[PDB]
Amino acid sequence: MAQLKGSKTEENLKYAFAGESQANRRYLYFASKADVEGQNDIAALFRSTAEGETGHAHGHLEYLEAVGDPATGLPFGTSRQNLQSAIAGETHEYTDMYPGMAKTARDEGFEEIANWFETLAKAERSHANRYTKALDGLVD
Amino acid sequence: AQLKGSKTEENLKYAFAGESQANRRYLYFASKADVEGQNDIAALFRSTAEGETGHAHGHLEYLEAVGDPATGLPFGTSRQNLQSAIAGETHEYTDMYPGMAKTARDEGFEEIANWFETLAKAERSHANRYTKALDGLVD
Ligand SMILES: [Fe+3]
Ligand SMILES: [Fe+3]
Ligand SMILES: [Fe+3]
Repeated sequence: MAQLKGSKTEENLKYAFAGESQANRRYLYFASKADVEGQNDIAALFRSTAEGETGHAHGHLEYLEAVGDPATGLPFGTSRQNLQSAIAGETHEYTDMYPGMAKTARDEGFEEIANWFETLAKAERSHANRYTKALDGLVD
Repeated sequence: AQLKGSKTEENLKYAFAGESQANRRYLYFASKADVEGQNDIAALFRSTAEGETGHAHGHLEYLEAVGDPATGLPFGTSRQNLQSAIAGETHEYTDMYPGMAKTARDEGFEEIANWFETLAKAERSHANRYTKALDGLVD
Protein backbone atom coordinates (compact mmCIF):
# COMPACT_ATOMS: atom_id res chain seq x y z
CA MET A 1 0.00 0.00 0.00
CA ALA A 2 1.30 3.49 1.07
CA GLN A 3 5.13 3.07 0.88
CA LEU A 4 4.44 2.86 -2.88
CA LYS A 5 4.03 6.64 -3.08
CA GLY A 6 7.11 8.19 -4.80
CA SER A 7 8.75 4.90 -5.80
CA LYS A 8 9.91 3.72 -9.19
CA THR A 9 7.45 0.82 -8.74
CA GLU A 10 4.61 3.38 -8.64
CA GLU A 11 5.70 4.67 -12.05
CA ASN A 12 6.09 1.09 -13.35
CA LEU A 13 2.53 0.23 -12.26
CA LYS A 14 1.26 3.31 -14.14
CA TYR A 15 3.25 2.39 -17.26
CA ALA A 16 2.09 -1.25 -17.12
CA PHE A 17 -1.52 -0.10 -16.56
CA ALA A 18 -1.26 2.13 -19.68
CA GLY A 19 0.28 -0.77 -21.70
CA GLU A 20 -2.31 -3.36 -20.60
CA SER A 21 -5.17 -0.92 -21.26
CA GLN A 22 -3.89 -0.30 -24.77
CA ALA A 23 -3.29 -4.04 -25.34
CA ASN A 24 -6.95 -4.75 -24.62
CA ARG A 25 -8.10 -2.03 -27.06
CA ARG A 26 -5.59 -3.18 -29.73
CA TYR A 27 -6.56 -6.84 -29.42
CA LEU A 28 -10.28 -6.01 -29.74
CA TYR A 29 -9.51 -3.94 -32.86
CA PHE A 30 -7.55 -6.88 -34.26
CA ALA A 31 -10.50 -9.19 -33.39
CA SER A 32 -12.92 -7.04 -35.40
CA LYS A 33 -10.51 -7.03 -38.36
CA ALA A 34 -10.44 -10.86 -38.08
CA ASP A 35 -14.30 -10.85 -38.00
CA VAL A 36 -14.37 -8.92 -41.28
CA GLU A 37 -11.88 -11.39 -42.84
CA GLY A 38 -13.92 -14.43 -41.75
CA GLN A 39 -11.05 -15.48 -39.48
CA ASN A 40 -13.30 -16.51 -36.61
CA ASP A 41 -10.74 -18.58 -34.67
CA ILE A 42 -8.19 -15.72 -34.81
CA ALA A 43 -10.92 -13.29 -33.68
CA ALA A 44 -11.76 -15.54 -30.74
CA LEU A 45 -8.05 -15.80 -29.82
CA PHE A 46 -7.70 -11.97 -29.81
CA ARG A 47 -10.80 -11.68 -27.63
CA SER A 48 -9.59 -14.31 -25.15
CA THR A 49 -6.20 -12.63 -24.90
CA ALA A 50 -7.89 -9.22 -24.51
CA GLU A 51 -9.83 -10.60 -21.54
CA GLY A 52 -6.53 -11.65 -19.91
CA GLU A 53 -5.28 -8.05 -20.34
CA THR A 54 -8.45 -6.78 -18.56
CA GLY A 55 -7.49 -8.88 -15.50
CA HIS A 56 -3.89 -7.58 -15.68
CA ALA A 57 -5.00 -3.91 -15.83
CA HIS A 58 -7.47 -4.58 -12.98
CA GLY A 59 -4.57 -5.85 -10.80
CA HIS A 60 -2.40 -2.84 -11.61
CA LEU A 61 -5.28 -0.54 -10.62
CA GLU A 62 -5.82 -2.43 -7.35
CA TYR A 63 -2.21 -1.63 -6.37
CA LEU A 64 -2.54 1.98 -7.61
CA GLU A 65 -5.51 2.51 -5.25
CA ALA A 66 -2.83 3.23 -2.58
CA VAL A 67 -1.45 6.21 -4.56
CA GLY A 68 -4.30 7.67 -6.70
CA ASP A 69 -5.93 7.53 -10.11
CA PRO A 70 -3.21 7.38 -12.84
CA ALA A 71 -5.27 9.77 -15.03
CA THR A 72 -5.85 12.53 -12.44
CA GLY A 73 -3.79 11.99 -9.26
CA LEU A 74 -7.07 12.01 -7.30
CA PRO A 75 -8.10 9.34 -4.74
CA PHE A 76 -10.25 6.53 -6.09
CA GLY A 77 -12.29 3.72 -4.63
CA THR A 78 -15.79 4.71 -3.58
CA SER A 79 -18.31 5.85 -6.21
CA ARG A 80 -18.17 9.43 -4.85
CA GLN A 81 -14.35 9.40 -5.28
CA ASN A 82 -14.61 7.74 -8.68
CA LEU A 83 -17.16 10.26 -10.00
CA GLN A 84 -15.04 13.18 -8.70
CA SER A 85 -11.92 11.83 -10.50
CA ALA A 86 -13.84 11.01 -13.74
CA ILE A 87 -15.32 14.53 -13.71
CA ALA A 88 -11.93 16.15 -13.26
CA GLY A 89 -10.39 14.04 -16.05
CA GLU A 90 -13.24 14.55 -18.47
CA THR A 91 -13.32 18.30 -17.79
CA HIS A 92 -9.63 18.52 -18.68
CA GLU A 93 -10.24 16.51 -21.85
CA TYR A 94 -13.04 18.66 -23.19
CA THR A 95 -11.79 22.04 -22.10
CA ASP A 96 -8.07 21.66 -23.04
CA MET A 97 -6.83 18.34 -24.46
CA TYR A 98 -9.10 17.67 -27.44
CA PRO A 99 -9.51 21.36 -28.43
CA GLY A 100 -5.72 21.79 -28.32
CA MET A 101 -5.21 18.62 -30.40
CA ALA A 102 -7.89 19.82 -32.88
CA LYS A 103 -6.12 23.17 -33.40
CA THR A 104 -2.77 21.47 -33.99
CA ALA A 105 -4.30 18.93 -36.44
CA ARG A 106 -5.94 21.76 -38.37
CA ASP A 107 -2.74 23.82 -38.49
CA GLU A 108 -0.78 20.79 -39.75
CA GLY A 109 -3.30 20.35 -42.61
CA PHE A 110 -5.29 17.42 -41.15
CA GLU A 111 -8.86 18.76 -41.43
CA GLU A 112 -10.69 15.46 -40.94
CA ILE A 113 -8.56 14.53 -37.88
CA ALA A 114 -9.22 18.06 -36.43
CA ASN A 115 -12.97 17.52 -36.90
CA TRP A 116 -12.57 14.15 -35.14
CA PHE A 117 -10.85 15.71 -32.13
CA GLU A 118 -13.63 18.35 -31.99
CA THR A 119 -16.24 15.56 -32.07
CA LEU A 120 -14.39 13.97 -29.13
CA ALA A 121 -14.30 17.29 -27.22
CA LYS A 122 -18.10 17.36 -27.50
CA ALA A 123 -18.30 13.68 -26.43
CA GLU A 124 -16.16 14.24 -23.31
CA ARG A 125 -18.16 17.34 -22.43
CA SER A 126 -21.31 15.22 -22.52
CA HIS A 127 -19.52 12.63 -20.29
CA ALA A 128 -18.42 15.27 -17.82
CA ASN A 129 -21.96 16.74 -17.67
CA ARG A 130 -23.58 13.30 -17.12
CA TYR A 131 -21.10 12.42 -14.40
CA THR A 132 -21.74 15.78 -12.62
CA LYS A 133 -25.51 15.23 -12.59
CA ALA A 134 -24.85 11.71 -11.27
CA LEU A 135 -22.60 13.01 -8.48
CA ASP A 136 -25.10 15.78 -7.69
CA GLY A 137 -27.86 13.14 -7.15
CA LEU A 138 -25.67 10.56 -5.39
CA VAL A 139 -26.95 9.15 -2.10
CA ASP A 140 -24.19 7.31 -0.22
CA ALA B 1 0.39 16.73 -45.44
CA GLN B 2 1.88 13.38 -44.27
CA LEU B 3 0.79 12.02 -40.86
CA LYS B 4 4.11 10.19 -40.29
CA GLY B 5 6.44 12.44 -38.23
CA SER B 6 3.73 15.03 -37.52
CA LYS B 7 2.75 16.45 -34.12
CA THR B 8 -0.72 15.05 -34.88
CA GLU B 9 0.68 11.50 -35.12
CA GLU B 10 2.06 11.80 -31.59
CA ASN B 11 -1.22 13.32 -30.33
CA LEU B 12 -3.23 10.39 -31.76
CA LYS B 13 -0.89 7.98 -29.90
CA TYR B 14 -1.29 9.94 -26.67
CA ALA B 15 -5.07 10.21 -27.13
CA PHE B 16 -5.23 6.45 -27.85
CA ALA B 17 -3.33 5.71 -24.61
CA GLY B 18 -5.76 8.02 -22.67
CA GLU B 19 -8.91 6.53 -24.18
CA SER B 20 -7.70 2.98 -23.64
CA GLN B 21 -7.02 3.77 -19.98
CA ALA B 22 -10.36 5.58 -19.56
CA ASN B 23 -12.26 2.46 -20.56
CA ARG B 24 -10.30 0.26 -18.09
CA ARG B 25 -10.76 2.89 -15.32
CA TYR B 26 -14.49 3.29 -15.90
CA LEU B 27 -15.03 -0.47 -15.90
CA TYR B 28 -13.12 -0.69 -12.59
CA PHE B 29 -15.30 2.10 -11.20
CA ALA B 30 -18.43 0.21 -12.45
CA SER B 31 -17.39 -2.88 -10.40
CA LYS B 32 -16.90 -0.71 -7.28
CA ALA B 33 -20.43 0.70 -7.86
CA ASP B 34 -21.83 -2.87 -8.25
CA VAL B 35 -20.39 -3.85 -4.87
CA GLU B 36 -21.89 -0.74 -3.23
CA GLY B 37 -25.28 -1.42 -4.78
CA GLN B 38 -25.06 1.82 -6.83
CA ASN B 39 -26.50 0.09 -9.89
CA ASP B 40 -27.44 3.30 -11.77
CA ILE B 41 -23.88 4.67 -11.32
CA ALA B 42 -22.52 1.30 -12.41
CA ALA B 43 -24.56 1.50 -15.64
CA LEU B 44 -23.35 5.08 -16.30
CA PHE B 45 -19.70 4.05 -15.96
CA ARG B 46 -20.31 1.07 -18.32
CA SER B 47 -22.15 3.26 -20.90
CA THR B 48 -19.39 5.84 -20.74
CA ALA B 49 -16.75 3.08 -21.08
CA GLU B 50 -18.42 1.94 -24.29
CA GLY B 51 -18.10 5.51 -25.65
CA GLU B 52 -14.34 5.43 -24.91
CA THR B 53 -14.12 2.11 -26.87
CA GLY B 54 -15.45 3.98 -29.92
CA HIS B 55 -12.93 6.80 -29.41
CA ALA B 56 -10.00 4.36 -29.20
CA HIS B 57 -11.27 2.55 -32.25
CA GLY B 58 -11.29 5.79 -34.29
CA HIS B 59 -7.78 6.82 -33.18
CA LEU B 60 -6.52 3.41 -34.25
CA GLU B 61 -8.19 3.75 -37.63
CA TYR B 62 -6.09 6.91 -38.23
CA LEU B 63 -2.97 5.25 -36.84
CA GLU B 64 -3.31 2.40 -39.36
CA ALA B 65 -1.64 4.78 -41.87
CA VAL B 66 1.50 5.01 -39.66
CA GLY B 67 1.84 1.86 -37.52
CA ASP B 68 0.81 0.14 -34.28
CA PRO B 69 1.33 2.59 -31.38
CA ALA B 70 2.66 -0.32 -29.23
CA THR B 71 5.30 -1.63 -31.69
CA GLY B 72 5.76 0.69 -34.64
CA LEU B 73 4.86 -2.24 -36.93
CA PRO B 74 2.16 -2.23 -39.65
CA PHE B 75 -1.32 -3.40 -38.72
CA GLY B 76 -4.59 -4.09 -40.53
CA THR B 77 -4.70 -7.68 -41.75
CA SER B 78 -4.74 -10.61 -39.33
CA ARG B 79 -1.21 -11.57 -40.50
CA GLN B 80 0.11 -8.06 -39.67
CA ASN B 81 -1.86 -7.95 -36.40
CA LEU B 82 -0.53 -11.28 -35.18
CA GLN B 83 3.03 -10.26 -36.10
CA SER B 84 2.68 -6.97 -34.19
CA ALA B 85 1.04 -8.64 -31.20
CA ILE B 86 3.84 -11.21 -31.07
CA ALA B 87 6.51 -8.47 -31.15
CA GLY B 88 4.78 -6.49 -28.35
CA GLU B 89 4.24 -9.52 -26.11
CA THR B 90 7.85 -10.64 -26.66
CA HIS B 91 9.12 -7.23 -25.49
CA GLU B 92 6.88 -7.48 -22.40
CA TYR B 93 8.03 -10.98 -21.30
CA THR B 94 11.74 -10.64 -22.14
CA ASP B 95 12.32 -7.04 -21.02
CA MET B 96 9.46 -5.00 -19.57
CA TYR B 97 7.91 -7.19 -16.90
CA PRO B 98 11.24 -8.76 -15.69
CA GLY B 99 12.78 -5.21 -15.40
CA MET B 100 9.76 -4.05 -13.42
CA ALA B 101 9.93 -7.12 -11.13
CA LYS B 102 13.64 -6.47 -10.40
CA THR B 103 12.92 -2.84 -9.48
CA ALA B 104 9.97 -3.87 -7.27
CA ARG B 105 12.09 -6.45 -5.43
CA ASP B 106 14.94 -3.94 -5.08
CA GLU B 107 12.49 -1.38 -3.55
CA GLY B 108 11.11 -3.96 -1.10
CA PHE B 109 7.72 -4.58 -2.75
CA GLU B 110 7.99 -8.34 -2.87
CA GLU B 111 4.35 -9.08 -3.64
CA ILE B 112 4.38 -6.60 -6.52
CA ALA B 113 7.64 -8.15 -7.84
CA ASN B 114 5.90 -11.53 -7.94
CA TRP B 115 2.89 -9.95 -9.70
CA PHE B 116 5.15 -8.62 -12.41
CA GLU B 117 6.90 -12.04 -12.66
CA THR B 118 3.48 -13.72 -13.05
CA LEU B 119 2.60 -11.26 -15.80
CA ALA B 120 5.91 -11.95 -17.61
CA LYS B 121 4.88 -15.67 -17.70
CA ALA B 122 1.38 -14.75 -18.91
CA GLU B 123 2.71 -12.64 -21.82
CA ARG B 124 5.09 -15.42 -22.83
CA SER B 125 2.05 -17.70 -23.02
CA HIS B 126 0.19 -15.03 -25.07
CA ALA B 127 3.15 -14.76 -27.44
CA ASN B 128 3.25 -18.57 -27.83
CA ARG B 129 -0.49 -18.81 -28.63
CA TYR B 130 -0.29 -16.00 -31.18
CA THR B 131 2.74 -17.64 -32.79
CA LYS B 132 0.83 -20.93 -33.17
CA ALA B 133 -2.11 -19.06 -34.70
CA LEU B 134 0.18 -17.22 -37.15
CA ASP B 135 1.93 -20.47 -38.11
CA GLY B 136 -1.37 -22.02 -39.29
CA LEU B 137 -3.02 -18.83 -40.59
CA VAL B 138 -4.89 -19.39 -43.90
CA ASP B 139 -4.02 -16.17 -45.66
FE1 LIG C 1 -1.15 -8.42 -19.97
FE1 LIG D 1 -15.38 10.31 -21.70
FE1 LIG E 1 -13.08 9.46 -24.86
